[PDB]
Amino acid sequence: VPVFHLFHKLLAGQPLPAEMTLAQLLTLLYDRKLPQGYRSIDLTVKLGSLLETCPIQSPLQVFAGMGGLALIAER
Amino acid sequence: KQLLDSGLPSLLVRSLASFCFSKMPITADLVAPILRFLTEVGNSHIMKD
Repeated sequence: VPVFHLFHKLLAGQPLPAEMTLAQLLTLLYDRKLPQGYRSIDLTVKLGSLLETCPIQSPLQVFAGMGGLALIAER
Repeated sequence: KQLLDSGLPSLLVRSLASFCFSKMPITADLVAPILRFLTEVGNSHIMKD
């Protein structure tokens, strides 16, 4: 099929779904013991269920995790 | 790996803290270039750690 499937070195043999967002991909890679805060994501394009993975914690959630937003309304 | 072992980033970050409370002396005209140096070298996850 003349379509493009994206791959990753760590998730070898499993083409990624086209509907996945990048946050889920970061979650999957960090599950695969990829070093934290890596500079890039090395995907490979090759011609021709994981959507449930939780998106990674954005900085706002981390700030709101320890009730940081409570101080915001105080000022 | 050997950039941090030379102690230059550690030498810099101490000078940043010394200047902020207002050895290599730092003027206000040099803080931004070395902050940009820290940001640029920070692409590697080793620096982020």
